[PDB]
Amino acid sequence: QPHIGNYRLLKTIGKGNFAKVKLARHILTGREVAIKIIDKTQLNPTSLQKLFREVRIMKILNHPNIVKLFEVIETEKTLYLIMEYASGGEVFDYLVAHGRMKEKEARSKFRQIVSAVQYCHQKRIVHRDLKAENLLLDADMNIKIADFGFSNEFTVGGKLDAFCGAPPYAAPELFQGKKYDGPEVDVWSLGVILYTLVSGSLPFDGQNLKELRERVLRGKYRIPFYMSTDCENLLKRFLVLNPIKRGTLEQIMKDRWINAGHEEDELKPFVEPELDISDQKRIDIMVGMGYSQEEIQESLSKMKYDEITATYLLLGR
Amino acid sequence: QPHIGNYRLLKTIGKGNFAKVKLARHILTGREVAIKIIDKTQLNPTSLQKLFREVRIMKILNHPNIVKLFEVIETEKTLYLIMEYASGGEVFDYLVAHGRMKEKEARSKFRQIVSAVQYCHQKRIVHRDLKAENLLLDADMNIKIADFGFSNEFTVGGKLDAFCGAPPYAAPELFQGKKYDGPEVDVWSLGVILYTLVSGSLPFDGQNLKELRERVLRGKYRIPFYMSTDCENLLKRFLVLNPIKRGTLEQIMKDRWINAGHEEDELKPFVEPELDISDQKRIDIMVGMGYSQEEIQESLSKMKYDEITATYLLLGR
Repeated sequence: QPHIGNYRLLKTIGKGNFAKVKLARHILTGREVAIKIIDKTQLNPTSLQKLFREVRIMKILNHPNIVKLFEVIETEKTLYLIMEYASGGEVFDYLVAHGRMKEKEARSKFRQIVSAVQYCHQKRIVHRDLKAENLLLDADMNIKIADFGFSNEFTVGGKLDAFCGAPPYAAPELFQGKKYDGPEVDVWSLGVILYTLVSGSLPFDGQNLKELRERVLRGKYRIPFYMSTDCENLLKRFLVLNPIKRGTLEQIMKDRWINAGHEEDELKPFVEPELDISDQKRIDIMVGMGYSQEEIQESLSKMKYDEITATYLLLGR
Repeated sequence: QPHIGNYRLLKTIGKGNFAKVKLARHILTGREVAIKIIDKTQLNPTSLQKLFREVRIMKILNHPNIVKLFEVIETEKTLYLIMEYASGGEVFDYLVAHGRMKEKEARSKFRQIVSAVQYCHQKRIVHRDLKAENLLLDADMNIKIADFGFSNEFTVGGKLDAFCGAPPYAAPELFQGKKYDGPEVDVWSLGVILYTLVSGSLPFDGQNLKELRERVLRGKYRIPFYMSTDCENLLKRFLVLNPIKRGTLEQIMKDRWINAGHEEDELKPFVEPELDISDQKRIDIMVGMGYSQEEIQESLSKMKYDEITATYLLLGR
């Protein structure tokens, strides 16, 4: 237990029903990572297949504002997912500690959040369960979205995180008896998030579910005097009771407030860079570590998420 | 060492936003009690009125399976509510620790739960917010319903945890956008509770709000092989999606399973007996302690909830 694969395991930073998360250090590059450790012997067949599908989703989410998977290590009883470590905690906890962000700083965070979520939506991944645990900060105050489209069953907080933390962010369709599944649901949640960044508090709240419900269905929220008119007008594009009338993220990216100070740099859909698996400076380093040319090209081209692809990625950070 | 009125204060057992709960011992009788301590100076005028309304509610609920108020002490700054202490913890935690109850045991607790809740409803007190914390066990495994009809504002809960434990017991009308204020809501929650007593498990679960909401709206739940036909039939009378068709408590009390083994003893609405405030044996002990008959007769006959009425009640326990 002091090591797994090419990682020295350090402090346990969370423990849940079916998973633990440890901080760790990659031995070959010296980088810090977070390792999620899932006990497979405690999962039935359905839960086991959900896990693997979700691992496949983590492999295809590659965006500077979404927690990146670096490596998978699997044994008959345990699954280890070696992940990017975001050391800055939850955005909402930051807001409770430091109060509201001025509009300039809220804008630089909200541009990152809209880009990351739109990017998921474009690949047909919708979360429908946004809560404070999903929005993290790294050491440089960049947004890192965690566990997006990744079941609570495999998290440290488990179901309780959703029941305790999801209602304030739930779209009004949750209490209207019909579907709850398209991207429009996450668009409502992102309006709630914008409101928290600019005010430091929740637009809808109550002492019990019935009261929270009332406020969410009514759709009315306080606009403080310090909030610009342009921010107020953006909130109106997210917080619409009729999901059909709600704005889409690709449209909302053209909003005046969103692009203030970005006259020459308008927000638009993220486009993945072409993945460079042929950087010779890093390949030469890996050859120096004892991998062969041929092993490196095979693990990179088949994108194996093994010792090699992780070392290549971590050498690039 | 520390005391308030006739009570030696022992350990702190709950720490909430506006309220603390301490175990205490009544020094004249040696009986243990739980004291809710509310600091008035942190409340504004309206919630202060709320608190007092809620004290007036505790004063008229007198049922053997509802936490009883013994005394009120009030200073300039602080309100002390001296309450019955239920030392056996929450029923859901007992089921988690010990597994399901056999039908005969489940039936004895459920008859207590149904009698207590129908009694509240008759006095027009509806909770609509049932959670595991509401159902406690005393040292003899009798049910003690706590905080029923009272705001989460004054419970230990803890501020931001108000939504944690409600969704699994919530009636489907919450998610359909329908009125959520009548006794029918608590009837659905008592079906959830029956199911937990006999199976050890919740009937509707999910890993997030969306999945839980979808099980609740669909209304279907697993019947384990060991559950009797009569228990399954009783469940069908509570877990009815349509709140008008849903059975009422007065009708349900007549059910075959509720009454098995109670031939000469059909469950029916609680009738509070006349309080015997004329027990000369207790009156004599109290005169010995320093009280006078005359003043004893005054506090009891006017039910003042002062040190006399508490001592008289505690002596009968």
